[PDB]
Amino acid sequence: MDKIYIHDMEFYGYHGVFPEENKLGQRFKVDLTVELDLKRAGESDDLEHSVNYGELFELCRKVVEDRTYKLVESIAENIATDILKQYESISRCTIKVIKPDPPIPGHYRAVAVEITRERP
Amino acid sequence: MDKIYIHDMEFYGYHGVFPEENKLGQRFKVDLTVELDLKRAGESDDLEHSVNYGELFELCRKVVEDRTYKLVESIAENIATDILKQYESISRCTIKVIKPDPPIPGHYRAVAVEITRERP
Amino acid sequence: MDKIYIHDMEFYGYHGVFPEENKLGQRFKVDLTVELDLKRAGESDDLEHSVNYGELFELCRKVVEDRTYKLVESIAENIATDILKQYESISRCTIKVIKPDPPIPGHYRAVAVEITRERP
Amino acid sequence: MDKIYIHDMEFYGYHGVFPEENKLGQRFKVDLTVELDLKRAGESDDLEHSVNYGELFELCRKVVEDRTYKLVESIAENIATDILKQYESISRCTIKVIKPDPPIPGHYRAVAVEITRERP
Amino acid sequence: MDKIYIHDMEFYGYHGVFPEENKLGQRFKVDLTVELDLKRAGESDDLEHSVNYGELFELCRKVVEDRTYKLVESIAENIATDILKQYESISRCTIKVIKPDPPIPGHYRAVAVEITRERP
Amino acid sequence: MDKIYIHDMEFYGYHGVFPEENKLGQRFKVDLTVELDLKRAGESDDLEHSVNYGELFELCRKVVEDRTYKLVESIAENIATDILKQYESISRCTIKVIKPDPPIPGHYRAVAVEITRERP
Amino acid sequence: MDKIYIHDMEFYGYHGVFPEENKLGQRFKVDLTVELDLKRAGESDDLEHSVNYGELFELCRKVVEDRTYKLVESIAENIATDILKQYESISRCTIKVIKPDPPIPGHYRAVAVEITRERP
Amino acid sequence: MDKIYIHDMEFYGYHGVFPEENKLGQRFKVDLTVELDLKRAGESDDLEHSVNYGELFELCRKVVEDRTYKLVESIAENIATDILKQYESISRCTIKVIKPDPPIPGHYRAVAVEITRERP
Ligand SMILES: Nc1nc2c(c(=O)[nH]1)N=C(CO)CN2
Ligand SMILES: Nc1nc2c(c(=O)[nH]1)N=C(CO)CN2
Ligand SMILES: Nc1nc2c(c(=O)[nH]1)N=C(CO)CN2
Ligand SMILES: Nc1nc2c(c(=O)[nH]1)N=C(CO)CN2
Ligand SMILES: Nc1nc2c(c(=O)[nH]1)N=C(CO)CN2
Ligand SMILES: Nc1nc2c(c(=O)[nH]1)N=C(CO)CN2
Ligand SMILES: Nc1nc2c(c(=O)[nH]1)N=C(CO)CN2
Ligand SMILES: Nc1nc2c(c(=O)[nH]1)N=C(CO)CN2
Repeated sequence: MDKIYIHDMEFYGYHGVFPEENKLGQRFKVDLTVELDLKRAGESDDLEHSVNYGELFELCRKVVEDRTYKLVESIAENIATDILKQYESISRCTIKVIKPDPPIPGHYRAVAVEITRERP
Repeated sequence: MDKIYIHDMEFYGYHGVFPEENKLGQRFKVDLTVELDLKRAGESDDLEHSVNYGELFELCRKVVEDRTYKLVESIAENIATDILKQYESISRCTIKVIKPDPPIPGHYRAVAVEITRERP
Repeated sequence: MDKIYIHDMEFYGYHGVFPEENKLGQRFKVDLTVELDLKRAGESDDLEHSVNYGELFELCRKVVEDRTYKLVESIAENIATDILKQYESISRCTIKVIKPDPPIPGHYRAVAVEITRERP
Repeated sequence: MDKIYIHDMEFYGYHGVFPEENKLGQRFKVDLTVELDLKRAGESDDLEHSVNYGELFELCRKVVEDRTYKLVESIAENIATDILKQYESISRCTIKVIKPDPPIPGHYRAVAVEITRERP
Repeated sequence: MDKIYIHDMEFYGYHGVFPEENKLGQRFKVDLTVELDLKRAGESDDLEHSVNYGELFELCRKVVEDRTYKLVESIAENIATDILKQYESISRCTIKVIKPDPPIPGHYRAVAVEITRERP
Repeated sequence: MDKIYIHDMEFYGYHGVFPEENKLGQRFKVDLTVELDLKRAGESDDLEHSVNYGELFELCRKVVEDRTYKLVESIAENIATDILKQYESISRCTIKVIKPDPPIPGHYRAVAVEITRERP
Repeated sequence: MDKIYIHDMEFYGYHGVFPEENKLGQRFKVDLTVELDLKRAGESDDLEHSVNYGELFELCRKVVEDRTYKLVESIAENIATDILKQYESISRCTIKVIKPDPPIPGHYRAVAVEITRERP
Repeated sequence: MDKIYIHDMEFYGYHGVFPEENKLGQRFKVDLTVELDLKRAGESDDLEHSVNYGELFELCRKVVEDRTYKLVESIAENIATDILKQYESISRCTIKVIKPDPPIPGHYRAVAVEITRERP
C-alpha cells in the first residue's frame, strides 16, 4: 500500500555476540518501511489520520540504544514487534538493521538483516 | 509498464505540522514515476505520443512551492491528483515526497512518504 | 532470471527536441539490464554460453553517440530492439536512458525513461 | 522471507577471459543476499538459529581470492553452490558479482552479473 | 583571518558564449569564502559584529540568476565586486564559479574559475 | 606542526538567531583540527604524550548540544576557548562549525564559519 | 592569482610500466589548475583576455588518449609543457594525474602524481 | 615539490588503547603524500628516476596490518620513518592515518592524526 520511510537512522549501540562488542559499542543503522493507508491523510491534511514519523524514529531509538541484544536479528524483531502493537493502522512493516563496522577482517560496506512482519 | 522518472527534484517549501516550520521553510525533495506506453513515442520520435517531462516538473514545483500543507502526505496526494487529472496517457504514478531535514532530534538521512495512484 | 548489468554508462550525445540541444550536445547515461540463463556459463566457464558484456556496451555507445534522435524514448527503444535482434539467448532487457543535464530551469538529479521489451 | 545482506564486499582477484587479466588482477565486488527464517533468532537471540554472517563472508573470500575463473558468471555460480550446500536453513540466495574496472574502453561505473539460486 | 563559507550554491542561469547556451540555460554552482574578524561576534553572540550569511547567498543568487554574462569570469568578478561594495567588514573574498554541464564533448566533473579579491 | 582531526561530527542543537530555530532545532556539524607535537607519542606509543581524541569530541558535544547561542560564531569561539584552556599541549586549533540546513530559501550544501586560535 | 579549473577529467588510456597494462588499458583521470589574471576578462566579458577552457580540456585529452607513456609522471609533464608552451598569459599550472585502478593487490581509492610548473 | 599520492588505502588492523580493540580489530585508512623531484622521471619516462608507488603501498600495508600499536600516532610515525629511511630521493612526506569507526559513543565521520616529516 502507501508507505512511510525513515532512511538511514544512525545509533550508537552495544549489541553483539562478542563481549568486547558489548562494552566498546559501535554504529548501528536502521531503514524503516511501514505500510498503511495514507489516501485520507493526504485528502484531510490531518496528521491524526496517519502515523507521526517522529514517533516511529523514537520507537527505533528505544530498541537500538536503550536495549542490548546479541544478534541484530533481535533488534529487527523487537522493532517490528513494537511497531505493530502500538500502531494498529499499520498493516505491514519492513525493518532493515545495518552493522556498518562489524568485527570481520575484510573489506565491505556493511552487513545487515532485513525482516518483514504483519498482523496474524 | 514503461516509465518516466524525475529523480531528486529539490524545492524550498513551508509545509509542516509545527507552526515554526511554516515560517522558516526547509528543503523538500520529490521522486516522480509515471507509467504509460513509450513504445509508440520511441518508434515515431514524436513527443505527442508521450508526456513532456518538463511539464511534469512544473506540476510538482507548483504543489511544493506555491502551496502550504501540514503533511507531506498532502503534497504527494495533490501531485498524484494533478498528474492523473492533467495527463491522459498516464495510467499510474508513484510519488515519493522526501523531507531531508525534518525537526526530529536525532541522526538520520531523511523521512519520506510514497504513494501509488491510478484512476478508477 | 539471471541478469547481466552495465551500470551508468556515460556518453556525450546531441539528442533533444530543441535545435539548440542538437547543436550543443550534452551528457547521456544508460543503465542496461539483460536477462538470460547464466547457469550454463557459470558451470562451464565458457563465454560461448553467455553474452560478452563488452559487445553490449558497444551496442549502447553506437545508438547514443553515432545517432541523433529527438526523444530519449527513441534511444531506449533502439537499444532494446538491437539487443533482442542480435542475441536471442537474451529473453528480456530493461533499458534506462538518463538525461542528467536537461534544459529545465530547476533543481533535480536527472530525468529518465525506462522500458522493458521481450520478443512477441 | 527474511534476509541477511553482505553489502559491497571488495576483493582483489585474477579472474578474467584475457590472460593479461589473469596476472595483473583487478578489483571484484560481491553483493550477497540469503533468504531464511530469522523469526527463531529474533525471538531467542541465539545465533544457532541463524547463519553467522562472518562465515558467509569467508565463503565468498575463498571463491574470489583463492581461485581463478575466466568469467564472473563462474564466481557467482560457485558462491551460490557453496552457500546452498552448507546451510539447510537458507532457501534462496542472490549473488551479484561486480567488475568495477574491466578492460572495456569507455565510461561506466561497473559491469556485473546477478543470479538467483534456490533448490531444484 | 576567520572565514564564512557557503558551500555549493546551485542556480540555473543562461550565461555562456554561445547563443544556444543563452537560450537553453544550464546549472551553475558557486563556492563562497569571505574573511573577516569573527572573534567579537563569537564573544558577544551579536550578529551586528559579523555578516548575515543569508544576505551573502542572495547576493550570489542575484548575480547568477538576475544577470547574464558571456563568461563565468564575469560572474565571479561581479560577485566579488558586489561583496566588497556592500559589506565593508569583509577583508577579502574568494569566489569559485562552477559550470558543471558545459557544452564540451568529453567526460569530466566540471569546469570552474576561482578569483580572490581584497579591499584596496 | 602535527595535527589531530575529528571529521564531520554531527549534533542536534537549537542555535540560531530566529526564535523558531531555538524551538525546532536542526543538524549541526563540526570539523575539529588541533595542532601539537606528536613525535613523542609516536616514538613511545604512550597516549599521555598526546591528547585523547575522545575527550576532544566530548568537549565539542557540550558546546553544541548543552548550550544555545544565536550565532555559530559563538559555538566556534567557545570550542576553541575550551580547547586552549584545557590542553596546554595544544598550541593552535581550527574549528569549523557547519549549518547544513539553514533557513535560507534556496539551494546549497551548507553554510559554515571557521576560526583559528592560538594563545596570545 | 586567479585560477581556471577542470575537475576530474576521465579518459581511457594504455599507459603503464607493465606490458599487460599497455594492452588492456584502464581509467585515467586528470585535475587541472592554471593561473593567470582573469580580472580584465571578468570586467570586459571578452574571452580574448582569458583562456578557452575547452581548449585546455582537449590539450589534456590529447596527452592522455593520443599517446602511451610508461609513467603517469610523463603524462603530467607533457600536459604542463603543452600548456605553458601555448598560453603565454598562464604563469603557472598544477597537473594531477590519477590512476584509480592500478594493478596493485590491495584496497585503496587511487594513486596519483602532481606537479606544479611555472613560467620563466 | 612534486608529489606522489596514495589516497584512501584501507586496511584491517588491531591497533588501539583498549584491549577490546586489540581483539576485535577495525578499519584503518591511510592517506600518503611523498615529495620529490618528478621532472627527471617525466622527461625520461624512466621509473628509476622516481619511486614505485606499489612499494610505497606495501610499506604502508606492513605497518598497519603486520604490526599493532596503541596509538595511531605510532602508525604514522613508523610509516614516515620507514619511507625516509628507505628512499633517499624523498625529501619529505605527509602521513594521515584515519580511524573511521573508533569506539566513541557519538556521530562523526572519522578521527585521524597527520604528521609531516623530513630528514633533520
Ligand atoms: N546472523 C548473525 N551473525 C552474526 C551476528 C549477528 O548478529 N547475526 N553477530 C555476530 C557478531 O556480533 C556474529 N555473526
Ligand atoms: N506522517 C507524517 N508525520 C509527520 C509529518 C508528516 O507530514 N507526516 N510531519 C511532521 C512535522 O511536520 C510530524 N510527523
Ligand atoms: N518525455 C520526453 N519529454 C521531453 C523530451 C523527451 O525526450 N522525452 N525532450 C525534451 C527536451 O529535449 C523535453 N521533453
Ligand atoms: N558475460 C561475460 N562477458 C565477459 C566477461 C565475463 O566474465 N562475462 N569477461 C570478459 C573480460 O574478462 C569479456 N566479457
Ligand atoms: N575561460 C573561459 N572559457 C570558456 C568560457 C568561459 O566562460 N570562460 N565559456 C565558454 C562556453 O560558454 C567557452 N570557454
Ligand atoms: N554570520 C552569521 N550569519 C547568520 C547567522 C549566524 O549564525 N552567523 N545565523 C543566521 C540564522 O540564524 C542568520 N545569518
Ligand atoms: N611513481 C610511479 N610508480 C609506478 C608507476 C608510475 O607511473 N609512477 N607505474 C607503475 C605501473 O605502471 C607502478 N609504479
Ligand atoms: N590521540 C589519540 N587518542 C586516542 C587514541 C589514539 O590512538 N590516539 N586511541 C584511543 C582508543 O584506542 C582513544 N584516544
